[PDB]
Amino acid sequence: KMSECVLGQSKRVDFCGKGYHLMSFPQSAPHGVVFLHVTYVPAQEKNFT
Amino acid sequence: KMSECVLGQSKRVDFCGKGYHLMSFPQSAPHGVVFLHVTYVPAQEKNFT
Ligand SMILES: *[C@@H]1O[C@H](CO)[C@@H](O[C@@H]2O[C@H](CO)[C@@H](O)[C@H](O)[C@H]2NC(C)=O)[C@H](O)[C@H]1NC(C)=O
Ligand SMILES: *[C@@H]1O[C@H](CO)[C@@H](O[C@@H]2O[C@H](CO)[C@@H](O)[C@H](O)[C@H]2NC(C)=O)[C@H](O)[C@H]1NC(C)=O
Repeated sequence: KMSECVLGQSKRVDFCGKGYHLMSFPQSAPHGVVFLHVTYVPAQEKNFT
Repeated sequence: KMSECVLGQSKRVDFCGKGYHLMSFPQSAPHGVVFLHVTYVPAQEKNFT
């Protein structure tokens, strides 16, 4: 995830958060790592022919 | 990796070597496999407005 979510933009569904992946920022934790996933989510659909 | 690095071109970051993946060639090793990763690396940048 560090390489594919933070050092690039992924197309893998659900791999880098929910929505269309834009970017990620790492944060450190005591024995691990926390990823902040930024995604694009569409809203307010309308009907068309 | 045999499927995704050798039988195709991957966009996965750092999965098929360092740089932009072009192609890979397998070699047999005793009890293992060796991947020769061919990558594209840019060089000699200039700055512009
Ligand atoms: C697009 O049109 C359809 C109907 O063709 C709308 O469907 C409605 O759906 C609600 C539930 O969400 C039902 O209670 C209504 O009875 C439906 N209407 C009809 C006329 O069947 C749908 O809501 C429309 N989509 C948008 C985004 O407005
Ligand atoms: C593009 O311009 C930037 C400055 O805007 C260059 O960075 C400077 O590089 C010199 C030489 O290494 C350093 O002494 C300066 O401290 C740098 N400035 C800053 C603000 O970091 C950069 O090297 C230029 N790129 C190229 C290819 O020439």
